[PDB]
Amino acid sequence: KIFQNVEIKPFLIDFSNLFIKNAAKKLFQLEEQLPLVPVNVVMDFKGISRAAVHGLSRVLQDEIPNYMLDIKPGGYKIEDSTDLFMTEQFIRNRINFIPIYAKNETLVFALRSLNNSCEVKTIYSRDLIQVAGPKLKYPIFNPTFEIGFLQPGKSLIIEDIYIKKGIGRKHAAFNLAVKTHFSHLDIEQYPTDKKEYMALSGYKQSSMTSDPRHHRLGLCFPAVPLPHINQAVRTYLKNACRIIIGRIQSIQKIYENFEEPQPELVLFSMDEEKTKAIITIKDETHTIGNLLKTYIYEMIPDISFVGYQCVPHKQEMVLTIIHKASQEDLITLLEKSIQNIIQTFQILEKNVDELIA
Amino acid sequence: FIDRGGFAGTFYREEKVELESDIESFGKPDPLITKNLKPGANYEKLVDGFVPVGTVVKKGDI
Amino acid sequence: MLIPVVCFTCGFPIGTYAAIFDKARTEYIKTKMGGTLPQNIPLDASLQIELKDLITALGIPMRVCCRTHLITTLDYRKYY
Amino acid sequence: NNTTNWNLCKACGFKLLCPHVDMLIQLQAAEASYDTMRTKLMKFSGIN
Ligand SMILES: [Zn+2]
Ligand SMILES: [Zn+2]
Repeated sequence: KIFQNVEIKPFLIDFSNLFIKNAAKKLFQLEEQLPLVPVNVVMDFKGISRAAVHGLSRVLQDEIPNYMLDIKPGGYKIEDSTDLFMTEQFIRNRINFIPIYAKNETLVFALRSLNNSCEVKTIYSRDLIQVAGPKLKYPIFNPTFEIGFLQPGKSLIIEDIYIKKGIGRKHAAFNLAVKTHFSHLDIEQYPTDKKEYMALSGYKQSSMTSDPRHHRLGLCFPAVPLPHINQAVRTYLKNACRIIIGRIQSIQKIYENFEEPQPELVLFSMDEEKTKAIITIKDETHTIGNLLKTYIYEMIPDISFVGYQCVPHKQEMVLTIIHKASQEDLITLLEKSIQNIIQTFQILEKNVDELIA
Repeated sequence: FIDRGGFAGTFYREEKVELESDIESFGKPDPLITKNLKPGANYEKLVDGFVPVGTVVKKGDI
Repeated sequence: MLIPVVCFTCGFPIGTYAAIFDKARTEYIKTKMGGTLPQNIPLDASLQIELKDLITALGIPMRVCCRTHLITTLDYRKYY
Repeated sequence: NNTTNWNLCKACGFKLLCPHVDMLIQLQAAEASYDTMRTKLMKFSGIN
């Protein structure tokens, strides 16, 4: 039971405050909770390396597929948008970063704002009319966003607002989870309020020596429907697992083809019966490399060398493994480590399904 | 922070071209009459002598 | 030109509680303003305007970046 | 072989001389200035 003791708490508006109550009620006629609210999820992991937990966190942050709202080329109608201040760049930057919880990539919206008044009129996100796709039985974004504002006698017409899929690493608009907590529960901590310890991190063991295996990770999701929170968060967690497994399985297709000359795997036979394996994979991050290094190191305690160098200006991860075995034995150990990673994340899948009811 | 609009904005440049009275004119040239057209240019984006507002002009475009 | 939709640092959905945070704040200032011209508010030398509880009631967490960007962001509508 | 393709050698069969080279040689032997040579070799202009 690797993953236990998860707790989920939404972020809700306190209507006991008179100022917030009056402002919301006179702006949006809002008297109860919004359709989509942020959710903070705190998770406890036991008997698992911090490499795996941090990789799961990274994937949930900016390596999981996610949906945003984007404007197709030519959507911003210059013929009708007479406003001089709401430029295409500003408005599309506003639209891209609205957190959405979409069901399909078919929905297409439109924003048609006309200002017949003598005062600046604020364009909110409730003015996004769905023009294509099946009719929504539940909103996919909050209606309280401020898309823009129009000067008197101006207009803003935007068509072909569609749902675009991508990973958060390439563009920040696909980021999913925001970090709220990360700690190790199996390492003692100093009281850092004292002036003797305020210059230190707090943990009683140095990171150069410690190997924690009992962690607490808390992440916040920006947009989750109220009546299905446990259905959404669970899905997110499960999604992350598959992604990692998928990426790991890619490396599992490299080691299987070590007999044929493969560009992403290079094998040398060094002196003193030593063998060397270099795995160069493009567009990989520290997640996969760190997981590979940690699990190879666990599998081979007396390994000669292992490193996962991810280079920023080369956009690639190079894993170097030097070990005193033959090529076949090294490949067998690598496959065993990959299988260990796969089974660990399968157990994470099972625990996620078991915990969140 | 960059993608979200941190220190992000729009940068402007202007092109002010003048004419010689009754000698020159604004209009799209034609290959079979006009002389010494610029090598590797792109004259097809002109509309009545000026590129229309809203199109993306890159290097080599007239 | 407005309060950002998401926090520039982490990306928390600040914008969905932005507009309300604006308007409500005004009345709070009107409660604490006191015999003083509006444009002289940042020079009163006797004000104690705290917006901690307002942002807390909005549901926004106690993150430094999120509250910083919510409070400090200028609005183009209010200067033009 | 006026335009659009190479001149071919009847003696062997491979390419012999591009037409613009013939026109350039004629102009060079015909006291042609650079401008009068640049404009005349415009029907041989490359990719538009
Ligand atoms: Zn923030
Ligand atoms: Zn020949």
